[PDB]
Amino acid sequence: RVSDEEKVRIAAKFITHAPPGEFNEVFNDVRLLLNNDNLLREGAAHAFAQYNMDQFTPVKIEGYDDQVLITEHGDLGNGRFLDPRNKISFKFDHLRKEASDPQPEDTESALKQWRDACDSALRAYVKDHYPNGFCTVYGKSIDGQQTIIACIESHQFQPKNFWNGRWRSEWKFTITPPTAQVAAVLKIQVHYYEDGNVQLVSHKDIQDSVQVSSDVQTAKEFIKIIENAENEYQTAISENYQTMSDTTFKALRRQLPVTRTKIDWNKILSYKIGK
Amino acid sequence: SDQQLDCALDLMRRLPPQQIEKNLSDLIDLVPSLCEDLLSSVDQPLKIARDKVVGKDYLLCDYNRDGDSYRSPWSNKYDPPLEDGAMPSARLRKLEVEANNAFDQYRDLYFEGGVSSVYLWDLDHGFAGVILIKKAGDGSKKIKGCWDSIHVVEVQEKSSGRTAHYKLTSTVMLWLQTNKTGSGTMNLGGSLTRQMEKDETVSDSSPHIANIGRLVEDMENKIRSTLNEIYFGKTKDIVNGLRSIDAIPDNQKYKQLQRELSQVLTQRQI
Repeated sequence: RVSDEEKVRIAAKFITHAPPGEFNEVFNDVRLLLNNDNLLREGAAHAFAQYNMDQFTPVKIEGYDDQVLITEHGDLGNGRFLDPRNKISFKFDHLRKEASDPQPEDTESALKQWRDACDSALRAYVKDHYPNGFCTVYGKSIDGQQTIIACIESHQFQPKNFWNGRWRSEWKFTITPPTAQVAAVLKIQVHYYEDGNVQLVSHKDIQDSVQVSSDVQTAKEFIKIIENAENEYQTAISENYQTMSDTTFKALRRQLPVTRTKIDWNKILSYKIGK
Repeated sequence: SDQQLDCALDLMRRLPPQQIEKNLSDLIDLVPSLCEDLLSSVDQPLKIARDKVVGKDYLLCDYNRDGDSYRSPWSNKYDPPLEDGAMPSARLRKLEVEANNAFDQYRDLYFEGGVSSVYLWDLDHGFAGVILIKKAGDGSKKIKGCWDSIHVVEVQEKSSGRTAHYKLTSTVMLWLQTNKTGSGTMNLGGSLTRQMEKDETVSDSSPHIANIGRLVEDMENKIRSTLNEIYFGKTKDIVNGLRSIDAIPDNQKYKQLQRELSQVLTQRQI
């Protein structure tokens, strides 16, 4: 018998896997399917948090002009997140759209030097390539090693026309002078659902070895790595679209029969070699 | 629980179609009483089975299933073996054989390969059937593709007339995938559904199969066009709206304008 614990985990998986801009619909579906609000509240908060986090949910703090990215890296752990740019503390309410009642966050200021350079250096990259994009660079110490984590998010939601899309890119820069190592993952998800369910799910994992110089210098070196890698990724995607449409798709079903005219069903229902 | 089924269908219309199998199973775990209703209303990637006695593949769906076994359209036998599995009447079975043969030709003419399967069943004042077609592309190419056709037709026979009412609900599932260096893993898949109803004359020159065939053909030709548009047209455009390779000539106007319109509500609200 499927225990209530198993049903809760199932409900949680569905909820955290909602496509971009459709969280509520999926949540309401699961809620009515689970049909047990007591069980639903067991993992709700955790579900909401995980979703917004892996979705790089762009949020606007009470009044900073702050579009900041909700990610794990910014998860304080107490129910609050970090805004490395404006550098405050903000409590994110998961149900409601807003996240308010901030707290100043005087920093460690150790890796911040790099952090602050990359951040607004990337902030330029984003404004140049993402129509409705936002970025958040994290300066942090990961078990001794210093790392810069730049997160980029971009989306377009048009539910009235039955479609939504979102871009997510995460670059981990681990410094080990003279030359450092790079690790990233690019992600794209598109959903079209008017009388159907079509989705583009794609992601690319990349690892690079980069030479580390100055502060404003290594930064521009990075924004360059990213720019080239993401342009290459996007390029490979438009190409794939081209082949799928002019080669793969046509190899599946013809537009017209080999006979080159619509089918003569009376002929199919009788016409024989002999018996 | 009808809202539940409705909610179950809405959910499958949103979760990644790439995992329909795992998700449908979980969905059933969550609501075991809806198992039968979901297995019949939720379209899933078509599975191939081998008819050993005839040496021919056939497709699996809820409509040729009885318990944990499926009926082959070739040998009219269940696999795994069953004792008293549901079978169409001898007279419907004959029409079923003929429908399979007609659609085999239809499949070869439009898909030049792949597999097809037709299963029929009697209704109170008519009959119904499902036409299944699966076609997978060149397994040697960088990009993999698969087309799944799922046509369910209901035929309402008229007492007087030999004119019948046909209701066709069709779904084409199109799956495209590639594992190339430059793109990593790219999966473009899912399906589109269309429905059609028509009153039609039934005669010796235009029997049931011909009418169903014409409807299926028109339906698939229309869905093929829509698929091309949505998959390679619309999702691509959404993708180009998320990012642009060329620097987007920054626009101050829109931001300046938005500032103006926003303060109107802010300096208007409280």
